Order: sequence, then structure tokens, then C-alpha cells
Amino acid sequence: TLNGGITDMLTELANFEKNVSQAIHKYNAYRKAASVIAKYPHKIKSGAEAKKLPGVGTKIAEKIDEFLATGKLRKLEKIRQDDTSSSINFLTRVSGIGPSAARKFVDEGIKTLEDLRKNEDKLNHHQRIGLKYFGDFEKRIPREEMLQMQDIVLNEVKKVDSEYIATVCGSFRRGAESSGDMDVLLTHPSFTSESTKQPKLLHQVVEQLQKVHFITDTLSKGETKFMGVCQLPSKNDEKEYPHRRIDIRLIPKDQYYCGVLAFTGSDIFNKNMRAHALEKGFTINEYTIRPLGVTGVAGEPLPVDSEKDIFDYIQWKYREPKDRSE
DNA sequence: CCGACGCCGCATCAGC
DNA sequence: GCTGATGCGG
DNA sequence: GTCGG
Ligand SMILES: Nc1ccn([C@H]2C[C@H](O)[C@@H](COP(=O)(O)OP(=O)(O)OP(=O)(O)O)O2)c(=O)n1
Ligand SMILES: Nc1ccn([C@H]2C[C@H](O)[C@@H](COP(=O)(O)OP(=O)(O)OP(=O)(O)O)O2)c(=O)n1
Ligand SMILES: [Cl-]
Ligand SMILES: [Cl-]
Ligand SMILES: [Cl-]
Ligand SMILES: [Cl-]
Ligand SMILES: [Cl-]
Ligand SMILES: [Mn+2]
Ligand SMILES: [Mn+2]
Ligand SMILES: [Mn+2]
Ligand SMILES: [Mn+2]
Ligand SMILES: [Mn+2]
Ligand SMILES: [Mn+2]
Ligand code: NA
Ligand code: NA
Repeated sequence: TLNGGITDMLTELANFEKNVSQAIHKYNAYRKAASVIAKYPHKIKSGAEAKKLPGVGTKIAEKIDEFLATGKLRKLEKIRQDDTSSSINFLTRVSGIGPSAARKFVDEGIKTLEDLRKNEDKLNHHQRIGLKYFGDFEKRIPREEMLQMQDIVLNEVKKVDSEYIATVCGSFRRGAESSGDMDVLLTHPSFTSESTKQPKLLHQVVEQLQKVHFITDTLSKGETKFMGVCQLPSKNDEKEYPHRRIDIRLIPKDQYYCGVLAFTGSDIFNKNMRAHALEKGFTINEYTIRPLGVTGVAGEPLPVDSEKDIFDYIQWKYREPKDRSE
């Protein structure tokens, strides 16, 4: 964390552009800068040194010189003082409340935790649970807990059908010592790109995990994606573990490698890797890598038998999960 | 200068 | 009910 | 906000 100050500043500026400005390319540009800088192995001494890094331009170079000189950025100190931006920024911390709803709420005079609690009736279901577990979701998860959760999820899934396979991805799979939540990839022989030979596949699982009281709430749910909440069982007399976010994603067993690549991330690594795909004339999603015809129209799925195969196509050497934390 | 900027599932709305 | 646009978070 | 072209 050589340049933690700079990257925090950029992160806050990113958050501002997303939540208040609703300027999603500014959001992403700052996030990119922040990530590149974050990986850089020297304590930055100037804007010009930063500006040697792809993603950092003049505007960010200026901001970094202002920061390294004073320890602050006047532009941030301002936004912090703006009640509206401050309120929009806070409200967006609730899962389900984006920039739009946030601006909505602040417009009706809803702009604090207390205001939200007294107005549950004005929140959709997702927003309701985000609020319910607000504090809980702020907490991080130590790996040792992720290892316990992993154990419960996996064995409960074997109890449903021995042919289910479940791979924990996200930061956990990247070897992080703490995760902000749990991401589960789920595959079953009876579900491939060529057929859905069984319905309920995901439901069957969410139910088992509900039966055993692991999963406690649901934010959203369709045939292949479940978004909700879970909680480790706590021993006799011990205070309960916090409530955690969980995501479960069912994908075609034959498309696992693109899936496992996708859900491992990081989000920024995926944006970076996919953009270099377009530059190299391919397109990648959670299901396939496919070539881009002269027109820009995608072609048929290329054969993939490994995470490595995917890197090959777009001429990148293989990067371990642990080295994908961007 | 210019246009592009990763790509997708589910919830909710508008319009028919 | 459907279908598409939009929000929201992955 | 940045960068390839
Ligand atoms: N949720 C999962 C997880 C794994 N597999 C599969 C496809 C693979 O070919 C294989 C791999 O076994 P591993 O558990 O060791 O997972 P890896 O993908 O890392 O191994 P490999 O790259 O050798 O396939 O089992 C699957 O179908 N669904
Ligand atoms: N804009 C995004 C956000 C997320 N993801 C992906 C890659 C991620 O790694 C995964 C999980 O999303 P998370 O928000 O859970 O991110 P992480 O697991 O990487 O981090 P955290 O430790 O906070 O959970 O899905 C993505 O493709 N694009
Ligand atoms: Cl923008
Ligand atoms: Cl500051
Ligand atoms: Cl796993
Ligand atoms: Cl596809
Ligand atoms: Cl690794
Ligand atoms: Mn995660
Ligand atoms: Mn998170
Ligand atoms: Mn997640
Ligand atoms: Mn709780
Ligand atoms: Mn571009
Ligand atoms: Mn240029
Ligand atoms: Na640069
Ligand atoms: Na939010």
C-alpha cells in the first residue's frame, strides 16, 4: 500500500462520478487509474511519474500533485461539504439503492439511515434487505469464515445431487485473506449450452441451503442467478456471526472455464481483459470467447478446454487468480 | 480532435 | 400478458 | 477522464 493516499482519493472521486454525476465512464476511468497506481511498486513522488502509467492523464496528474503537496484535494473537500452529494453518496451504500433512487430519496427529504428506516414502505424488496443488513454488509469476511461457509455450501449441494459441482470464486478464489462476500459457481451435468434437461436446478439448491438455515434472505432470483444473504451457525452461547451477502450462479457445465474466468474477476481485471479482447478481435463473456467479423458481429464459440486457452487467443500470458486482483 | 470505453441476470416500469 | 428501456449490481 | 488513431 505504497500509494494508499492517492488511490483512496481517486476511489472517492470515482464514487462521486458514479453516484452523483451518473457519469459511468468517469467512474471507470478513475477506477482504472486507481488500479494501475495500486499495482505500481514505487511510492509516487509526482504527477508526471504517475502520468507515465496507462490510465493516468493530465487531470489525474494534476490531482496527484495537489495531493502529494497538501495531503488533500480541494475538490473532494468540497463535495464532502455538499449535503446533497453527501446524502446521495451515503444512500447508495444500501444494496438496491443506486444513484437514481438515491437522488429520488434525497429529493423527498429521505437522506439518513433513520429516514430510510421510517420509510421502509417506500423501498422495494431488495432495498428493504439491504437496509435490514446494512451494518452487517459493511463488515468483511475473514478467510477462515469463508472456508467454513465453503464447507456448508458444498456439502449441502452434494446432499441435493451428487453431480452438482460448486466452485467458490470471487476474491476467495483469488486467495484474498478477507472477502466482502461469497461467490459460488454451480454446474450440473443436466444443464449445458445444448440443453436444459432439468428445471429447478438452482432452486433445488437455494432450498436445501434454506432448509438448513444457511441462506436467510433473498435479494433476487431467476433460473440461473441467485442473489441473497447467508449466515454461519454459531455455537452454544457465542454471539452470532454477521449476515453475509452471497451470490450463486448456475452455468452450463460445458462453459465452466469461461464462467470460472468471469466470476473470479476482479471486476477491473475483467474489464481490462475483455477490452484487450476487442483490441485483438475477439469478444468474451461468461459463456464464450468468440471472434469479431469484419463488421463487428460476433462469430461462433471457439473451443476452450482451460482458463489458459482463453488467455492464449488474445495473446496474454497466463495470470494466476491471485494475480488478477485489479 | 473523436469515438469507444466489458458484458450480462433479474426487478421494475411503460406502453400495447 | 408481452416486450423493450432502465436501474442496479454481478 | 484517457488513449489510440
Ligand atoms: N463447478 C465446477 C467445477 C469444476 N468442474 C469441472 C470441469 C473441469 O474440467 C474439472 C476440473 O476440476 P477442478 O476441481 O480441479 O477445477 P479446475 O477447473 O481448476 O481444474 P481443471 O482446470 O484441470 O479443469 O471439473 C465443473 O464441471 N463444474
Ligand atoms: N462490474 C463487475 C463486478 C463484478 N464482476 C465479477 C467478477 C468478480 O470477482 C465477481 C464477484 O463480484 P464481487 O463484487 O463479489 O467482487 P469480488 O468477489 O472480486 O470482491 P469482494 O471481495 O468485495 O467480494 O463477479 C464483474 O465481472 N463485473
Ligand atoms: Cl461518463
Ligand atoms: Cl482529500
Ligand atoms: Cl471451491
Ligand atoms: Cl455467448
Ligand atoms: Cl492463484
Ligand atoms: Mn465477492
Ligand atoms: Mn463487494
Ligand atoms: Mn459477490
Ligand atoms: Mn445480523
Ligand atoms: Mn477505448
Ligand atoms: Mn493520444
Ligand atoms: Na499515462
Ligand atoms: Na447501492
